[PDB]
Amino acid sequence: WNWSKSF
Amino acid sequence: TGSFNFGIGYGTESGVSFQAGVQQDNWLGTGYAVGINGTKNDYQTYAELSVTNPYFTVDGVSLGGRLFYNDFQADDADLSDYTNKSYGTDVTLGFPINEYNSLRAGLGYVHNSLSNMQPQVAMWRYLYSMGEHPSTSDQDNSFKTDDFTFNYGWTYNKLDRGYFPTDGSRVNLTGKVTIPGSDNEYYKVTLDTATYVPIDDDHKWVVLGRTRWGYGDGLGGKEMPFYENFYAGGSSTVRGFQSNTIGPKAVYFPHQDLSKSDDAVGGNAMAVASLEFITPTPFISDKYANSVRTSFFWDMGTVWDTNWDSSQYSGYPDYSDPSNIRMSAGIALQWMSPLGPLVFSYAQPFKKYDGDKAEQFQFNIGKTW
Ligand SMILES: [Mg+2]
Ligand SMILES: [Mg+2]
Repeated sequence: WNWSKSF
Repeated sequence: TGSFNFGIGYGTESGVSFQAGVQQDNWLGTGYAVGINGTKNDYQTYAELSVTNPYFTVDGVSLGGRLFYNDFQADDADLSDYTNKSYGTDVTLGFPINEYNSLRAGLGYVHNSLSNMQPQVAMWRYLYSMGEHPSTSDQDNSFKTDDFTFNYGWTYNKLDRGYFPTDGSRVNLTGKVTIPGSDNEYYKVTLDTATYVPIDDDHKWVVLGRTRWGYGDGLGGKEMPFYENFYAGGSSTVRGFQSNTIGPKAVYFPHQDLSKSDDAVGGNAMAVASLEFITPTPFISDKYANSVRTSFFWDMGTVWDTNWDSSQYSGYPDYSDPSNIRMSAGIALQWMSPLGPLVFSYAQPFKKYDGDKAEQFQFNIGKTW
């Protein structure tokens, strides 16, 4: 699993 | 402007893995992407500062920078025990040639610090070629090297699709060699090829041909360092075999006449090949073929040690022999799952040799996509 969060 | 990410995965070879990164997309207007990434599995911890620019020149020449730290525990990767802590840097330029070809060239520095080496013949042969003479009856040792490398690479990619390909070929050739002034003196070449041949119009039945080759040797009396060895066996090379079991086994010196073992050490030469019949997945609609894939495969491979001194160890296998080809057959299953890219295989090692270890069921959940 990979969670990606643009800031 | 920026992003960050976190990953959790699992492998039969690697155990539970973790990934984390943070990237600033444009640093004070330079056009360079600066980032920090880290990963950890049962036998490896790795961290780096990345600097990248897809348009170093307006033509599309890319730059790629690295400042890294790496911690490798060889026993947790099912090899004869040792520890290698290293750090260094790399600069790499990427030159696109056409849509399907790229070249890359770069300079590398790496510091390697080896400790906790369990005395065995092949590892000690390399140490002796380097002027190292640690006791053979003792695991408290230390060898530190500084190396500068020239790196080159070539990638051919004409896969119709990045994920679950149905047509085309992919070739990746990497080379590296030490620049005089390094402690080590050696070169290393890797070759990976994948070819997908669809047999039906709708591309639901495909034939996949995979090969993987590796060869390195020392220069001027040195040998290639064993922590650059090739390995084979596991979920991504020869399925049905325990990770890295294929190839030479450690011949241990007595602690305080030698002991044949089944602990893999890898080697400086390697050849792996696979033939795989991709087909539709039973009980599943082919609308999901872009996300689900079944395949039957025939895997084969060998690893060997070209400098095994058979003269001096007649009573033991000649590990320079490249002809002991391991083979397996089995079935694989891949799925873009909610938990991430997923691969389950069952395979039977039907040609194996003295000391090889089996791992019929193998499972992997990726942590990068
Ligand atoms: Mg241990
Ligand atoms: Mg054992």
